[PDB]
Parts: sequence; structure tokens; C-alpha cells
Amino acid sequence: APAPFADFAPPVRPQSTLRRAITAAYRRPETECLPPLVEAATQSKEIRDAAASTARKLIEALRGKHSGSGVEGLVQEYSLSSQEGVALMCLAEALLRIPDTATRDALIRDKIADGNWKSHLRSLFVNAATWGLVVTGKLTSTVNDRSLAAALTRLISRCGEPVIRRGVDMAMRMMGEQFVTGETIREALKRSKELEEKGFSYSYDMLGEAATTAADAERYYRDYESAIHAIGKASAGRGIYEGPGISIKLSALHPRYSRAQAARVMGELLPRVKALALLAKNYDIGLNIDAEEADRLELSLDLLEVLCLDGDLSGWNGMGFVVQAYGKRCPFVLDFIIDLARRSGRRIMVRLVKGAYWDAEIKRAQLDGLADFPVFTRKIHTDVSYIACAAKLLAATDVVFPQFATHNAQTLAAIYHMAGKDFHVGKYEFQCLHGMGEPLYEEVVGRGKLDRPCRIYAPVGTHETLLAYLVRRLLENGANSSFVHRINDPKVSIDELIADPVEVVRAMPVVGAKHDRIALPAELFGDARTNSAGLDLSNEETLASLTEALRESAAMKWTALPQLATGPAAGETRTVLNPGDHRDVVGSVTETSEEDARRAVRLAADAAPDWAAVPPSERAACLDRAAELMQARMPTLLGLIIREAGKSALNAIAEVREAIDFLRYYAEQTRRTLGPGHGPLGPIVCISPWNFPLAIFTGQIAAALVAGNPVLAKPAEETPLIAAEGVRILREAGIPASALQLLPGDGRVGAALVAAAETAGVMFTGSTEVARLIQAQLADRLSPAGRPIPLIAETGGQNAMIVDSSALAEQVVGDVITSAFDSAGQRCSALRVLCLQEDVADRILTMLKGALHELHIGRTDRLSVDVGPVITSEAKDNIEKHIERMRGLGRKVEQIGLASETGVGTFVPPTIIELEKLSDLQREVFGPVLHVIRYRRDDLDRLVDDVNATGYGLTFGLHTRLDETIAHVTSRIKAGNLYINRNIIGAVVGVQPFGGRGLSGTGPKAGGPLYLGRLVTTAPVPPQHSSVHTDPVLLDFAKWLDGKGARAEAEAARNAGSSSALGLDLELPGPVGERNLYTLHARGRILLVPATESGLYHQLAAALATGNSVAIDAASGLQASLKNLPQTVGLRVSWSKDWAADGPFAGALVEGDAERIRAVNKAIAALPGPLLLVQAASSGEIARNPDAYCLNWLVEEVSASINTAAAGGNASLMAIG
Ligand SMILES: Cc1cc2c(cc1C)N(C1SCCS1)c1c([nH]c(=O)[nH]c1=O)N2C[C@H](O)[C@H](O)[C@H](O)COP(=O)(O)OP(=O)(O)OC[C@H]1O[C@@H](n2cnc3c(N)ncnc32)[C@H](O)[C@@H]1O
Ligand SMILES: NC(=O)c1ccc[n+]([C@@H]2O[C@H](COP(=O)([O-])OP(=O)(O)OC[C@H]3O[C@@H](n4cnc5c(N)ncnc54)[C@H](O)[C@@H]3O)[C@@H](O)[C@H]2O)c1
Ligand SMILES: [Mg+2]
Repeated sequence: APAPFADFAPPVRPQSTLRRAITAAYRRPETECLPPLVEAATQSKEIRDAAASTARKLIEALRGKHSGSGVEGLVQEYSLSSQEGVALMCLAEALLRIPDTATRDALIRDKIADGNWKSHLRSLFVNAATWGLVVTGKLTSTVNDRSLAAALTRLISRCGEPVIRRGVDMAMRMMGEQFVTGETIREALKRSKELEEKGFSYSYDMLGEAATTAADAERYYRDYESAIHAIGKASAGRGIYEGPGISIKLSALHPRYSRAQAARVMGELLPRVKALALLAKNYDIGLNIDAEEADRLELSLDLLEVLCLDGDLSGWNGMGFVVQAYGKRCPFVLDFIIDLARRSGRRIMVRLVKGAYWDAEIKRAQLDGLADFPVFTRKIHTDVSYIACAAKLLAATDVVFPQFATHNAQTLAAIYHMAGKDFHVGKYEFQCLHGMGEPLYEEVVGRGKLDRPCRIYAPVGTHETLLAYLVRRLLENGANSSFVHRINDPKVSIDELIADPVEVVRAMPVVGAKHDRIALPAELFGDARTNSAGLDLSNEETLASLTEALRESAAMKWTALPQLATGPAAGETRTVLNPGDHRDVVGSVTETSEEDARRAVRLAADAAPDWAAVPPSERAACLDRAAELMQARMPTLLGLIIREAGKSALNAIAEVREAIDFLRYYAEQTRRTLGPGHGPLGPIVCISPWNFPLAIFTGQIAAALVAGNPVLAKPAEETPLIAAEGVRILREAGIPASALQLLPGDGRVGAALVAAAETAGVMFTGSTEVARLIQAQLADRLSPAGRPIPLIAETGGQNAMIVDSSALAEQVVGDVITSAFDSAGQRCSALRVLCLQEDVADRILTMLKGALHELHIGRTDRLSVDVGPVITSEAKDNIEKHIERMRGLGRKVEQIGLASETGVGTFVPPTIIELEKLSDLQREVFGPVLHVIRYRRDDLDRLVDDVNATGYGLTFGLHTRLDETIAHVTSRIKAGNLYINRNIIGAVVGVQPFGGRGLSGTGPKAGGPLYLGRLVTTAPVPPQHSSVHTDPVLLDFAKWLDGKGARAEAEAARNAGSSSALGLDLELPGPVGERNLYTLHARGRILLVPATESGLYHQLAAALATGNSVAIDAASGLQASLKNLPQTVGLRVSWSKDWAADGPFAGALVEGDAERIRAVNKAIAALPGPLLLVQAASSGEIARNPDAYCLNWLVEEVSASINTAAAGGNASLMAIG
């Protein structure tokens, strides 16, 4: 049995002094990075004046030959709107997908020009975001396909065949010549002859998406290999400086190119790069390694080092490497490379770029809660960094070959004068991108200009593959701070364009201050609360420190005991085993006797007044202190969660962050709301599941405590140790022992707590079937006030994702693999049913199966493990029985093969099952099992019906670029957490308030603003909780009441209409590149069980004011109280004799004395299907209390999280950059 964490994340090699200096700079504060860059970038006054003069001459030439774009002349010639221009280019793109030119021309003449375009040509507008950038210069994340369809019809009906022909020829000139150098390497080489004669050189990239499968990585390998042959044949001995070279993207060559998979990278990716480099060496051409995301930088250095020390590659100086000046590590990376060049004797070609992933890096750091960004946040800082790094490179031209890749004439001029008068080919060069640098560099290359060479980066590929690259270039070019956008902006003077960033930064008040409008990850929520902090598992210092803390955590004698108010109690003790290796004993749990569980509730009841008397702000202060303790203890908490619950390090980090966020969110919500009149319920039993053994455990308890209730905490039997540690932390934070008792044990302990006479409320997260048993036990109970015992029951899901033909396969596959198999599918939010539009199903399924087989399953104390075990042998057996049933029915089953080492634990391999119908599934299967169904586009609405028809309603995902499909699907789906163009396992506290409907939950949502109000006897008004909209059926009913003479009830009805928050529509603060929306809708059909006429009118007013329909108990005998209803109200009203036949309901309102309420509550608990949130009142309470029925629980919360960067970039962030 291997020692825990003994092999957690060893680095590829011992970190040299130079490597450690890189890692140290990873997230260095921006104010600390800039001063040394300003110093290194400083030049003499004479040089600065000379550089400004050169820059002005270049810009004057650039603006002096600036002709209008072809698209702009087309828009002008035919008086096209922007949407017409975009629609025309989409049409042209489709028409160019027809190979036979005469067949295309006949389709244009005979069919398209005659208006009938929808008939003959997957949406025509799938790529309209790209063409929108071309036409408008602005990126819209989704496509308004109805606006585009209208615009296309309008323009064809107005201008006919001529505009179509012009659009086709315009698109042809762009896709085949402007953005790409050629569709094949041979075509690109043909097109390169013209500028090579004018003094340019080339570097070709067979660019595309990163590999998601082995097969795709192999395809990119053979594409690169064939291109090296073609380039080397064409080079014909010109060498690495005067002749062409290739650029490669390491992520194209292996599907798991990451620090977490460093061993596979060195074992599998490195030999492939070596083989390509050997071929480049034989032809004597350049081979440049492109730079990608910040978390791949240092990993790529390990490949660079091995390759440069490999004697088989000696004699060749063509190996090249990109470094990104927007990165805080850039000068230290250059120090490392220059030293490696010296050690190896290889003159490394160093391509200095500013950086292509800026908006993505901002979003990633925010999502991950990291200390700071790995890139600068002011564009001028990147410019200073670039010039400072150029100075370092120009001092080392004997050992490296600097390649200054930029389109900025000011940057260029500064380096041109920095480099001085001595020049020879091979000393350094400039570089640019095909189709955007030639205007500038035709003023540079050649003895009649500056006589400095330029290498053109030449993308090669079909139009299909060119889209992702094209979006980035156009988004970049239209960016607020972009040199290209500013040189085209007539309100920007040449004086502004030639301003020296070094001197501008030097004179700022705080040199290197972060951008004012970009929040550090800790500050995402501003004054409301401090964001939890994560850990960077790409940082070697973090990994080394975490390795030690994790090992230390495994040496601790973790215990869980019954912690009663009076002290620990004795009980039956057993060991807690690691689910991934039962030989690894994690701790010991002493479980609670049923006698002591009953005793604990009595102790809580006796302690309830004292805890209630602690002022809410001081209760909140306890939660904030517990959050601080959990943050500081995160590494140790990670280690415990990893071994006790079978979680990977990434999942444990997220788990502890979520616990911290719950604590701080409920503390702040308390400070915003709770006062003396919001009395506690009393002892609350918190029963929690194994699968989020710290986060959900902490969230329920924290909310109950801060609302003023003493808590009986009953953790899942599988995961008591982290629970006991959470209670220990809460007690250390100031929660009295009498206010928080821990009762380890199985469901019998949970049941003993639920049944205890003094139990005043139950918070349950777990399976629907156990929730139903708790509901039944509570159905014969009332509070001392004669009201139902509140139950929050958050239960299972059958979560779907719908994918149409507009979605990007690689994005879908990544989000599907994550959503379905993260934590071995043991998230309530996990993706269970993937729904693929028929036309793209085969391609996505092939990619999905390929990506499945790249997952590493094993004991989770290794960074390289993606998917851990399932929690128990019983869970394993349940899951495997489901798989074998499906397989026995003839369904296609794909499974990863497991390693022999999994035999010591309980593992289920990630599994894909192809279903015929959604009805093949009957219940949640809580494991790593993805089901796949296919649908025809016209059946989308029926498919949404089928998804809703399971009765669940927890998480739901949609991948589409099309606004009509977003509006359709999101309006018809009935689930609590929606996710657009991203994974569906997001539950960020206060950002995606989490919780569903139907079989998935009662609500209110955890991590949302209605939660605390369920835990007090009188609910406060939550922050931002109001709506100016009034339900119109409510209004009709209030008028009907006035017509019947029920004047008091009509007034109460109008008041409910105003008090209702139905229609609340908020955007919640969160990370950039995401829109997080929170809305209040009707719940559905509410069961009304009235006793009196006035009671019925009040119940109906409450239900209608919150948008609901109703089924009224026919046994009430009150049918004559609703004569002559307006049709609008009658449509919402049904009469029910057999309640179980007329459901499912979404809540209930009951009127009666205590024995009537108890009887009705028992009948309601017996109804099939969802647990119903029941509110009850006496006739007298209805007369006395306008809030007898609380409208908070008659609406349904919906969270929607939209990935607005999904089209390829963040438009709003580029507009402030
Ligand atoms: C010419 C070339 C370029 C590249 C490659 C090869 C060649 C030959 N390869 C390639 S491999 C696949 C992609 S291309 C390559 C690239 N990129 C990459 O990462 N890896 C790679 O391998 N590029 C793209 C460059 O990094 C860069 O985006 C552009 O050249 C634009 O910069 P500029 O001309 O200096 O304009 P500029 O003066 O307007 O500056 C724009 C830049 O400033 C930065 N910026 C903008 N806003 C900022 C803010 N608020 N805070 C801080 N910084 C900000 C950001 O980097 C932005 O791109
Ligand atoms: N909606 C959400 O937010 C959410 C979140 C996480 C998990 N879940 C659901 O939780 C389930 C998996 O977690 P689990 O396996 O621990 O759930 P579970 O129902 O098996 O047990 C949950 C808790 O109930 C207790 N329990 C069992 N029987 C009981 C009884 N008769 N009376 C009182 N308590 C009893 C258990 O000891 C445990 O503490 C899944 O269905 C998952 O979807 C829902
Ligand atoms: Mg269970």
C-alpha cells in the first residue's frame, strides 16, 4: 500500500534557481512588476525623439494608404444595414461550401435570388458572430438568428442576384486569401512567393483546436509532419533565417497537455515534438513552439530544456519559442532561455509577442479565486514589459535570435532604434501576422525603407478551421487599447499613437497600479464579502507546499465523536476507510446511540433561548471567523476530503471554497436582514449527504445557526471525519457547544433526530426517497404554534444538456466530460442525459468517446488522477447493475478500462450509454454514467417536454449560438439552475444560487437570498427582493372580489399583488465573461385546502399574486364561493376531488385548526411525486395576519449562468482593456 500523497505532484525536474525565479513571479503584484521593467525599457532622450520620428513616419504612411475595406464598400454600394451585411456574409459562406462553381451559380440564379434561400442551404448563421466582427468590428456572443433571417430576406428581395454575387466574391477574397495564407500548405507556399521576393519570410502554422482525443492529436501530428516536409522542400537550403519555418502548438499534439498530466506530457508529447524537430533539423528550417495559456508556460519549459539538451538535435539552430510580454514571468523566462541557449550552445529563436489570451486569463484567475493575475491588467504595462524584454534580448543576440512579433508602429520604432545601426541578417528580425502586418512592414522591409526583415506568421487551413483564429484577431483589432483600433480611429492623433509607454507609466501616480475596473479575484463581491481563495495547482511552490501539508494531514489521527452539549458521548466505534483504497485507514468514528440523539435534541431545546439571544451580527461574526479558519486550514482540509470522500485535489479545493463562501454569504445575508422580530424556529436537524461532505454540511448548519437556531448536525455515515472537523472549526470560531452538536451515524440517527419532539425544523440534502421518508415522519407533527415543521429537502436530479448543430464540438466535449464524470458523477448537478442534434451527434459522440479514454481513474492522492472512486461498494454495485441492465437491453456502452490498482477500492469506470428514448431512464443513477440521446431539430420542443417529464428539475445545460433556440429552450425548460454554453456543475454561492424543483427540491435555494428566511418564524425581506410587476390574473380576481362585495379580501388581494416578488429579474455580481441571472417565477399549480370562504379568497389571492394556478379541494364544499369568475381567473382554477390524480403540485396552502392541518398535511405527504412546500394557517390567523401565507415560498427561484466568452472572447472586457 503506497504511502498517502508520497507521489502527489513531483516536478518534472528539480527547479533550478532560474526556474524558481520564474515561478516566484507568477502572480506578483502589478505594482512590483513594473518598476524594474520601466528601468530596463528606458532609452536616451535622443533615441526617444528618433523613435517617435520613425513611428510618426510609419503611421503617416499607414494612414496615408488606408483604403476602405471590401466589406465596407459592399455595405456602401448596396446600402446594407449591419445585420444585412452579416447575413449576406453568412449566405456567401454557405454558398462557398458548394464546390462546383457552376452548380453554385445556378443555385444563386435560379433559387437563392428568387427569395427561396431557406430551402436549399444547420443554421445559415452558425458563424454570424465572426462575420459580425468583420462587419461591425464588435463581438456579440450569441447570434440573433431571427434578425439575420429577416435581414437576409429583406436584402435579397431588395437587391436580388447582384448583391449575392458581390457577397460571394467578397467572402471568397477573405476566407481564401485575407485571413489564411492558404487552405493547404502547398497553396500557402504558392501564395508566399510574392512577398518572399520583397524581402519577407514566413512561418506556417497548421492551426486549429487543441486536441481533445488521441486520434485528433495524431491527425495534428501528421498535419505538422507533412507541412514540415513541404516547407523544407520549398526552403531548399535557404536556412532558418532567410527561409521559411513552421510554428506548432503543443496542445494540438496531446489531448492532456497540462501540468496535472506532466508525466504523460514528458513521456508521450515530448517524443512527438522531438520527431518533428528532427525533421525540421534535416531540412534546416525554423520550428517555433507557440505560447498558450499561462498555466502551460512553465510546463513547456521542461520540453524546451530536454529538446535543447538532446544531442540528436545538435547542429541545428532552428528551435524557437514564444514568450508573452503581457506575462509577469516574461523577463525571468527570458533569463532562463538565454541561459539554456548558453548551456546547450543552441541559438534559440525567441519570438517575443505581447500575448493572445488576455481576456481568458482574467476570467480564469477570477474563477479560480487566485491571489492575482498572471498577466498585466493595463495594456501600457504590457507595452513597457515588451520593450524591457526587447532590451534583454538585444543584449544577447550572440546566443539567441530575437524575433519581435508586433503590429504596433511605436513598439517597432522603439526597438529599431534600440537595436542601433549595426545589422546583419540573422541578428534579429521583426514578425507579423498574415493579412494585417504587411501595410506596416512594407514600410520596414527593404533597403528603401528601414532594411529590417519581417517574418509573416501564416495560418494554414480550411475556412472551417479558421474561425477560432479569425475571431481572436478581429476581437484584438477592435479592442479599446489596440494599436490597430487606435490607428483607424480618427479621434486618435499620431501624437497619441507615438506616445512612449515607458514615460507614460513612469509619470503615473502609482507605477504599475492594477486596472481600476478589473477586480482581483478576492474582490469579486466588493463590500458584500470576501471571495474565498483557491490554490494554483500549476504553481510548483504551491504543489511543493501542498505535498507537505497533504502528507501531514494523512498522519493525523482524525476522529468523529458524538459531540453533545455536555461533552463527547460514548458509542460504537469503527474505522473510516479511503474509498479508493480500503487499506488506507483515514480515521475512526464513534457513532451516536438513538438515546443520545434524542438527548441532544433536548439539550438543544434547553440551549435555544441563549443562542437566540446572541445578536445576529455576533452570530454572523462567528461564521466569518469560521470562514477565516477554514481558509487558513484549507491544505489540511483538502487532504482529509481527498482521502475520506474520494475527491481529487481540484474538487476538494472547490469543496472548501464553497464552505468558506457559504459561511461568508450567510453571515452577510444575516447582517442585511435579521432583527428581533425574526425569531428562530428552535432546534434544527441538519442532515447532509456524503458527496459534498464539507460544503453542504457547513452550509446547512451555518444558515441554521446564524438564523438563531441551535443545530443537531447529522453527517452522512460515509464522511463523518471532515464533518467533525467542520464542527470543531465552528466551535473554535465561537459557536457554543450547546448551539452545535455533532451526531455521527447512519440513517437511524437521522431518523431519531427528525422524530424528536423538540425538533423545530429539518434541513435535508440527499436522495429524494429519504426526503420522502422524512416528509412522512413530519406529516404527523406540528410546532407548539400549531404549524407544520419546516422542511428544506434538496434532492436528486436527472440533468440534461441539449446541444444543437451550432455548438462548438470541442467546447461541448470538455463541458460534457467535466459535467458527467467530475467527482465520478457524484454531484447532484452532474450531467446525466446528453441530447445531441442528429446532424452532429456522430461527430460529437466520436470525440466524446475519445476524450473519455484520456481520463485517469485511481486513488485520488495523485494530481494526475481525474476521476476517483465511488463512495462505497454498495454504490458501485447499484451503478454497475444499471450499466448491465442497459447493456442487456442492447444499448451501446462505452467504458474506460480500469487499472489493476483500482481493485483495492470501489471504482466504476466512466461510462457512456447510448439510449433510444429518454424514458429508458427511470431514476437518478448517482455515478459516472452519461446517457446520450439524439434528436431531430424539429423535435426540440418535444425533447424539452421529455426532459421536464422525468419530474426532476435541478440543473440543465444548453449549448447553442442561436438566440431563438436560447429563448425557446430556456422559456420551456423547468429546472432551477440553467447553464448556457458552459458546464452544468456550477453552484457558486450567491452567484448561481443552487437548488431545483419537482423531484429535485422544495427550495428555497441554498446560497441564495431566500434561504435564511425559511429558518425563522417571521421571514425578513431579503436584499433586492421586490418586483414592480403585478400578476394580471390577481388583478382580475381582486376586481371580481370587489364586484362580489368581498371588499376586505379584494384589498388583501391587491396587497398580495404588490407584495409578490414574482417577476424579480436580477444580475448577480460574478466573474468577467459570464452573466449570472436570478429570477422569480411562478411555482406551478398550488393545492388549496381551504376551510372558509374568506380563507379560500386569501389563499387564491396569495397563489395568483405569485403567478400560480390552483387546484382547490372539492371536499371543502366551497364551490359556490367562486361563481361567475372571469375567464382569465377560471383558466387558473381547477377543482380536485382526488388530489393524487390532479398533480403534480408545486406547493400547498391549508386552512384549519391544528387537527385539520395535521390531517391535511398527512394526506399531502401521501401524494406521489415531489415533496410539497406546505403553508398552513388557522382562519383566525388569516384574519389577523396579512402574511399568514408567506409569498416567499409561492414563487420559484431560477438561476441562469451564461458563458458570454463562448464565442471566442469577452467583448465587454476588451472594450475597457
Ligand atoms: C505577430 C505575431 C503575433 C502572435 C504570434 C506570432 C506572430 C508572428 N503567435 C501566434 S500562435 C496563435 C496565435 S498567433 C502568438 C501570439 N500570441 C500568443 O499568446 N502566443 C503565440 O504563440 N501572437 C499574438 C500576439 O500575442 C498579440 O496578440 C498580437 O501580435 C497583437 O499585439 P500587437 O501587434 O503588439 O498590438 P498592441 O500594441 O495593440 O497590443 C495588443 C496586446 O496588448 C495586450 N493587452 C491588451 N489589453 C491589455 C490590458 N488591459 N492589460 C494588459 N495587456 C493588454 C494583449 O497582449 C494584446 O494582444
Ligand atoms: N439538491 C442538492 O443540492 C443535492 C446536493 C448534493 C446531493 N444531493 C443528493 O444527494 C444524493 C446522494 O447523497 P447521499 O447518498 O448521502 O443521500 P442519502 O439519501 O442516501 O443520505 C443523506 C443523509 O440522510 C440520512 N438518512 C438516510 N436515511 C435516513 C432516514 N430514514 N431518516 C433521516 N436521515 C436519513 C443519511 O445518513 C445521510 O446523512 C443524491 O440523490 C444527490 O443527488 C442533492
Ligand atoms: Mg445513503
